Amino acid sequence: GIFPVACSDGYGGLVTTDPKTADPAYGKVFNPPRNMLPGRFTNFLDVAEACPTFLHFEGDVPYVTTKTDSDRVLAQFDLSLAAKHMSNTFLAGLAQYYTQYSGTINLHFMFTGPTDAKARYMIAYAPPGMEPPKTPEAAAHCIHAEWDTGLNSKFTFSIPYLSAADYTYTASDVAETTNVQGWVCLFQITHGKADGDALVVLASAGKDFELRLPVDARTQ
Amino acid sequence: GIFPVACSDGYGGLVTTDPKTADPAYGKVFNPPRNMLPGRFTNFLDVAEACPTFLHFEGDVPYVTTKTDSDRVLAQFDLSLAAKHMSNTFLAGLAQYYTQYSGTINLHFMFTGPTDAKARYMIAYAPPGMEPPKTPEAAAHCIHAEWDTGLNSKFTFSIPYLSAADYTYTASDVAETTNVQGWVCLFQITHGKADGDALVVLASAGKDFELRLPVDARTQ
Amino acid sequence: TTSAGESADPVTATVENYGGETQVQRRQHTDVSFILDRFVKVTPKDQINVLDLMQTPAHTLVGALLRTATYYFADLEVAVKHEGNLTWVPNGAPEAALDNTTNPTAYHKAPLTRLALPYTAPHRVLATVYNGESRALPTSFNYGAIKATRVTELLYRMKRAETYCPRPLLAIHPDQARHKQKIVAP
Amino acid sequence: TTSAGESADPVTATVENYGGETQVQRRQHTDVSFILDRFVKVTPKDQINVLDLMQTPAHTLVGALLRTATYYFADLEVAVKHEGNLTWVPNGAPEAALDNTTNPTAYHKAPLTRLALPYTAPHRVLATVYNGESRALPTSFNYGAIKATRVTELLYRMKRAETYCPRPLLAIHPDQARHKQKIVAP
Amino acid sequence: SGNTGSIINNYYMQQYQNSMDTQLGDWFSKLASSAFSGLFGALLA
Amino acid sequence: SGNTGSIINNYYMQQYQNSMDTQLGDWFSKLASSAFSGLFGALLA
Amino acid sequence: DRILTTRNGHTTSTTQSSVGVTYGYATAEDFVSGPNTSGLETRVAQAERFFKTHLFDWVTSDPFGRCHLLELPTDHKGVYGYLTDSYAYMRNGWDVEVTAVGNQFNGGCLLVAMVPELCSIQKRELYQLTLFPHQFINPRTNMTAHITVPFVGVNRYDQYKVHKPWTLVVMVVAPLTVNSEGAPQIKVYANIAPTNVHVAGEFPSKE
Repeated sequence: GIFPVACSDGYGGLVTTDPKTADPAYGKVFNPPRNMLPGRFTNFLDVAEACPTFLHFEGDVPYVTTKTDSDRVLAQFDLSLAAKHMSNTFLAGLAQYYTQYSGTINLHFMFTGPTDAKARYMIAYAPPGMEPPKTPEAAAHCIHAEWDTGLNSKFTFSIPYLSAADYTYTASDVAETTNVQGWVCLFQITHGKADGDALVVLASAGKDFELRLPVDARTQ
Repeated sequence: GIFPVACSDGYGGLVTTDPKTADPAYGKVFNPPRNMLPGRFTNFLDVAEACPTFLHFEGDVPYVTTKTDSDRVLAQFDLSLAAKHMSNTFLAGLAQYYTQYSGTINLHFMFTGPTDAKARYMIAYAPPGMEPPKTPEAAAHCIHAEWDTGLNSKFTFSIPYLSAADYTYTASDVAETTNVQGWVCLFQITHGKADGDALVVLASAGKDFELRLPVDARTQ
Repeated sequence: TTSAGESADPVTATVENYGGETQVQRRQHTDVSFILDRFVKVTPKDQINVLDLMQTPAHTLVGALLRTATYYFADLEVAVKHEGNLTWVPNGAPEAALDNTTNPTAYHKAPLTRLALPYTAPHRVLATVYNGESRALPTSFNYGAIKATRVTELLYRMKRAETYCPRPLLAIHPDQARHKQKIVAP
Repeated sequence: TTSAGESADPVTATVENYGGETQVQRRQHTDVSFILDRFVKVTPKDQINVLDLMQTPAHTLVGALLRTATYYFADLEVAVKHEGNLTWVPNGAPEAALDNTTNPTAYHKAPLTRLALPYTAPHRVLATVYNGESRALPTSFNYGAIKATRVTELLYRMKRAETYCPRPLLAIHPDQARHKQKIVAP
Repeated sequence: SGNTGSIINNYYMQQYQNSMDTQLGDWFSKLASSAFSGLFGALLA
Repeated sequence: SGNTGSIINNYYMQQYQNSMDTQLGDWFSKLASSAFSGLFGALLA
Repeated sequence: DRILTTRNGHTTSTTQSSVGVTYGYATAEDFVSGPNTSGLETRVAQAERFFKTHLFDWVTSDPFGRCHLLELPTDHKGVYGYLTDSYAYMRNGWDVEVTAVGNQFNGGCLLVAMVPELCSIQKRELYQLTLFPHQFINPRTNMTAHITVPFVGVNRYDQYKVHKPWTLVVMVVAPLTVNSEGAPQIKVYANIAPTNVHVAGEFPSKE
């Protein structure tokens, strides 16, 4: 008479993340109209790449001053969205919800010295599996690119994605300390009465940057 | 053999208000015929706007008498379907079942003095965010409209809908006392041997008045 | 918008009269068929329960709203929580029938029985009020009767409801200028 | 890729600039409608619970991620584990309503009730922040309120979510050069 | 139709679900729509 | 559409499932796509 | 030569360092006559015109983060101010122009952003301030930022007597340096103008 069915075991537990919709309760409501509202974003990575955000160097500042000493290294850090330098960027902030990532990270450097200061900077990228460079001469053998201060104050440089795997973890493991993704090093080739002038730096997603597999890992 | 199915958790509790129909019990009945019966209404707001109903002023009366003193204010009240003045209208009576409303409330004023009494009245609408007017001179700066007694005894005036939101609550909150929707004030510009004559008032829905989201809030 | 006062012709006056522009109305929520279609909790007699609609408390939504019509028509749909079997006898049936299981009895199942009932009264349309008597409404005006060893919860639901000649409906009468009840807040 | 510094025009610089070839992006997982559509566990009040979205803990995924929008819109969908019947009153309803069963009450069934709720707030779009007050967010910004004899577990889920004007979002601040948390390992 | 809302056609006949009506041989709406509007007045600018 | 994923058409109407939107009378994407690229430079080999 | 001459009503404001306007959020104001006002809204064009206001002195000792917030609309003595005191609901965009004229031998920079709904700001979140419609003012390059934003908010119209939907926020990102030839300080001013101002429902007179 009635259509037999087999109510199967192992199915239809509530699963916090399952696609199915729930059963309606109260009907026929019409929202107030909200078309052509301003400022909409439909993807966090569109917001991540349209809007670069500051890096955090020692003493808690977004810039890195020049130096009148034999040392040339302005900064140097693990390439890790978990990095301390990244820790205040929007991009790092968003990556903490996803377990792996891929693709290019941009890195914008804006010089902000007086019109009479001048400088050359360099930015190498040293892949993992060897100590990172301490000097520009050495780092010259990396994927570097090197610019100088002028009428155009900004300079953007993509950090290339290079890994034996197709994706790469967003977070560090407490066991691993040798840095699995390699380093970026920002040097200072020369400067001209530039001492005490700041080079503010900012970071965003590239065209091809992508995050994946969300996860709530406490993450405050 | 039989079609497997997953009996899911979180579904198919009885919900007091769910769309689904119940399972029949006893069949084939034919009602007595009831077409072309008189007086049918298919919508409470059609009945609300075809049929205006009295307001309740102090001493429990639907009219407001004229006054032979320096004071000019015939009445003044919060624009709230929860208002005391509205409390006996059909419109207020129906609004107590719905949590928010929108659109125009009409307000009909019928003069009922002797053929030799005459008067001008005014009706301003003061929006919220300032004290309501105490004098017609002041209220003249509101959305007022002003009429006088003649061969035509009635006068209708829509109270405009104006709010920063798209809908507005039907009920007052016990915290809020400053009146969120503003006031209506009925003045009395002049009168001519009209003293002791009544101006009976009634209120209905406009073309665009609408109630929404039903709720049983005790409401006796 | 002046008009003649005694006429009792409907006079709606739009805001256009002073500039301004009538908006769009949507009134689905105050449709009779819609608003009346919800479950309403009546307080049962322990065993035999006539299924009157007037048994609904006149303050409740479905209660007070059904009462605006002087004449109505609906199909019913009761959801009742009980012990033993529940047995519904049609309208105009001897009360002694409530014992014979052949009448649409429903065997017990957790945690409530929900069944739809046909309109079954010999009149074309029922009435919320009846001046045969100036309570005191013809015994014929009902949807039948249910009986169980113990009915505990019983809920009415009008389906297809039609309504005729509106009678007044009245809000709770405030003492202060605003009836200042405490609104749900975050 | 040099450019003018103050302009605040977007300047994306591809790896092509030094040889090299931009790859294929796929971004389905960081779509707003997608990422926000999960259940998030709020800690309930024993009985009356306003269904605010701000009640979500600002560290959690759905928590912190919803907070990047200054304005949002969603339909809700609560899954609540309770004793007695659960009763949801719309938005802007007297709290005294939470007692009348005619309001979308759901009768108890093991082991949780899951129901979808409509967006019902009188504003076009809600807000995660509101400078009417320099907590302290208009009481009107909510999805209604639920009540049971005892709610124990309560979980929100945004459906259809739309989001507007991104506000900052911020990672846990490390002390060592890498925030060296212990990654799942075989 | 009312406060029903499923796209699937109902399982039971119709005669077994509702009671079936019978023709033999609305107002307030008309009444509302018939409402006079605007002005008896000779309007001025 | 979101984080829904069934091929069968939904059982409930639509008005009973979601709230129905209403037209009256996106940005960051544009913004991202508008990003200038390559060089202000007069490039050399 | 990067000249740009704005005007609003009968005012103007040339600049020879423009770097160009940024439009935040939308490059055109959306629907204005909505259901919530019954068509009683009206544009008041005469309100749309510039007004000056001082912000702060950017002193060489200001560290990074030294931010200043200006909620809008502000105390305003002219027409737009009067509107606020004579209509209950209104909406308008802004059109902001912050100047910090130092000299080209000064160093360091300010960031200027229009942030919606800003009741004060956490320090750590200043690092991501470039999420809002912004612009830099770096003395070696420009002296002025210029930002235009639409009306935003939960409501078609606002009550400004109780809600200020935008804050202008000027922040120090790299500290000022006077060096040999730069200015000893820099004062920072704002030159703001409402845009597409509409109003609804007039209050009774002040009596």
